[PDB]
Formats: sequence, structure tokens, C-alpha cells
Amino acid sequence: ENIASEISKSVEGAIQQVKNLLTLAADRAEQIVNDLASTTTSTITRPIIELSNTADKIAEGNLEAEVPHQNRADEIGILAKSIERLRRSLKVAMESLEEALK
Amino acid sequence: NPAENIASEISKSVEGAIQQVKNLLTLAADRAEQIVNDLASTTTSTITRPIIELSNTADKIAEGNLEAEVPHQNRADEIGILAKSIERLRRSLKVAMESLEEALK
Ligand SMILES: [Mg+2]
Repeated sequence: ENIASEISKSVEGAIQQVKNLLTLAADRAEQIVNDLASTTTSTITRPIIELSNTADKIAEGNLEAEVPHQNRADEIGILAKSIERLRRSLKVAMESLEEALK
Repeated sequence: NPAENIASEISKSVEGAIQQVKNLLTLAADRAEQIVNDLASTTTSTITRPIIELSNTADKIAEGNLEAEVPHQNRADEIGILAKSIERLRRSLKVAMESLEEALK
């Protein structure tokens, strides 16, 4: 075409290459949400739900099992040790009540 | 105009636009980096703070304060479910302790 078209169109390819890299970056940024939902589920949700279910089983009268994940180094481990304290208190109380029967 | 080369006149004419593109890309990278500290703050307020409060309450109950108020029972997420489980556990232990106290009289 004319000089203005020859010069201006010569940068179109480069601009598309810049856009391709920006599209890859935007797609990678978007992925963070679903990956963070998965990490939260495995790291936090499942252990919290497991601990709540264990607390319910203990409150219902099942004292045979030590509370799982007491050795975990984060706040979930601190919580699991606290629930273990309740389980041990309930176990002592139940054993003393059994010694009082008949 | 002191410019001696058309290649320099044309190529320099887009420098301002290119620097703007780069500055916006630097601002995007800086905004992305801010996500980490924000996510540590969200996790602390949403999860850490109530979990530690629940663990402290569980300890107080195990130590003998059977009347300790279990916080966050009205919460709509899994922390609320956990809090309600600790409340049922407090009720069960309270009954167990009172039953023993009465049996030994
Ligand atoms: Mg018997």
C-alpha cells in the first residue's frame, strides 16, 4: 500500500505478540482462584470437617480412638490437641462412672 | 529540527507509548504481588483467629470450666459446624462430670 500503511502495519505483528503474552499472563492469573479453592479444601476444610465429626463421635460416647492429627505443626494441630484434652477428660469420667456401677 | 535520521525520528515517536505500556505492566505485577500479604491477612481473620479461640475454649472446658461459652456457634461455614460440635462435647462432658459427682455422694 502507501508508506504510512507500510510503516504502521509493520508493528501490528509485534503488538499481537505482546497481546499473546498478556493473554497467557491473564489466563494464568485467573487459574489462581480454582487452585486456591482446591488448596483450602485439602489444607483446611477436610481436616476441620474430620475434627468436627470426631468431636461429635466422642460427644455421642465413642472414646476408643485418640484424636487424629495431634502431631500437625500448625493451628489445626493445636485444635486437635485441645479436642484430645476433652476426649481424655470424658474417658476418665466414663471409666470412674463404670467403677461406680452395681 | 536537528534530527539527521528518519529511522530515529520514526522509531523515537513510539517511545512514549511503549513506556506507558511498560508502566502499566509494572503496576500489574506490583498489584499481583500484593495478593500474598492480603491472603495471609484473610486467612488469619477468617480461619486462624476463630480456630485458636475454639482451641482455647476446648482447653478451658477440659480443665474444668464446664460453663465456658463456645464461640462462633452461629457461623454459617465449617467453623460454625466445628463450634457446634465442641458445644455438644461440652454438654456431654458436663453431664458426665455431674453424674460422677452425684454417684460419689
Ligand atoms: Mg458393670
